[PDB]
Amino acid sequence: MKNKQHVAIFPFPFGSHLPPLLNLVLKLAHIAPNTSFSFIGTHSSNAFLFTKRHIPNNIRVFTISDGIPEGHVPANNPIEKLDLFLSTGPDNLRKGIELAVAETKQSVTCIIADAFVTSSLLVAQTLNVPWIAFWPNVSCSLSLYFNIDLIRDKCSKDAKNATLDFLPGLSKLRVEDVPQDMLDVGEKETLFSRTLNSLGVVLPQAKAVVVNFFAELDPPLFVKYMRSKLQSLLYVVPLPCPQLLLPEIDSNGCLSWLDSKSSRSVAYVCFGTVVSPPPQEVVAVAEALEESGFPFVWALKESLLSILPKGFVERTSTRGKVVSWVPQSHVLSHGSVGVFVTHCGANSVMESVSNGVPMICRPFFGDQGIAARVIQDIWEVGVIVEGKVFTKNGFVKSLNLILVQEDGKKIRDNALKVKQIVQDAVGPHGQAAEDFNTLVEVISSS
Ligand SMILES: O=c1c(O)c(-c2ccc(O)cc2)oc2cc(O)cc(O)c12
Repeated sequence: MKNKQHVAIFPFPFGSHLPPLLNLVLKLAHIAPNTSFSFIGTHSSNAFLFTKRHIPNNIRVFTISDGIPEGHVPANNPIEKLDLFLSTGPDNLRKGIELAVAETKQSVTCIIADAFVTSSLLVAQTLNVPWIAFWPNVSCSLSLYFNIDLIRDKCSKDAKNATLDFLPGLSKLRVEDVPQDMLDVGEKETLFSRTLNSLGVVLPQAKAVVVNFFAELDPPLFVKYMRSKLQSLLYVVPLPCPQLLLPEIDSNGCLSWLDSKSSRSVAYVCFGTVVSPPPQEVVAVAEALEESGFPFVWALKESLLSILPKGFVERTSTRGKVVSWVPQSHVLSHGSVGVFVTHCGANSVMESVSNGVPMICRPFFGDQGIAARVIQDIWEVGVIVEGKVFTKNGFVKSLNLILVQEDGKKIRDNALKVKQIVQDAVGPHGQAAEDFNTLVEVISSS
């Protein structure tokens, strides 16, 4: 019989959502070389992933609209382009299906989609194929979408530090950690926020939900709770397969620089590429780093150099590196790095915990607040920066706590324990090995 298995894949076609889904598809394509995988992105998302990159023969890339009509210039805010893409609806997605079917000469048998592309469920239902939702965000935030009314009520009535005890396994989460998007009502609501708020109804319709994380690190009650809500909950190890990686020149000599430093002595600072930090916090970060005296590597966008204190880079040049880019995977795996100062983006956190690096957290956006809370109060492998925003005195205190003080020993010890848990999780007997096989059979059975 001719193999006619054909998986269509819809990323959420924006930055941090792209590599984790390609990573998963690469793994699936390698184990099932007789199966077609059709990756459907926008021109900009395809450029982002596939420019420098060779892909296996059974992965083909197709392009659909980004929802930005020619001539339009989106405002400088991180939600507009998301709304515009989501507004293109299932018909834009079906144009992708058409291209994939025409090239492969095979009807689609299964869809894998980033959970945020909820229109792809309608597409799957129209084709009568299974819909597999992919979750590359903070694993724990899944629970929020099944409890929106309780969360809104508590956030409106209760104290800011009140705990969300109604979420099994997640009683450490607080009102103040909740994504603002899920609370906004009226004019503040966006197509993006409305889409996220529909996840409680959308996700149980998925044949399986695939979580890009380590099941062994999530609270067991949370995992049980999610299993009770979904048809199938599968964890696939988020670590990069070799084909995802693109060999890169360490232009700034980060690793060599780190080689000259003592074990667990260096602060690696990176606060993301999606929301601009308030300039006053950028200044605060610089002042604290300089005053702390600790060695540091700060990955900072070029456009922010002009707001750093005059002479800061020059005065710290003998103990710090302020650079536009670092090979973060390699930096976080370097033994010299003793703390990761982070906005708590999901992939950053994944890399930090898998390498045993404790964190100082300043969540800015989305579910970063959930991640920060899990890091501090559940895993206990870090702290939310003293003050909840970067200040010179507060950040200096957090740096000392984690890097040098005996009071930070528990956190340092916990980071090593969590690293060992991850190492055993990605092993041949971890849950994920079985869950990956389960996913493969869903695709082969479709
Ligand atoms: O996980 C999330 C995520 O990735 C993004 C995002 C925003 C802009 C981008 O360009 C790319 C992603 O927003 C979010 C907003 C939330 O309220 C909750 C979340 O969990 C996310």
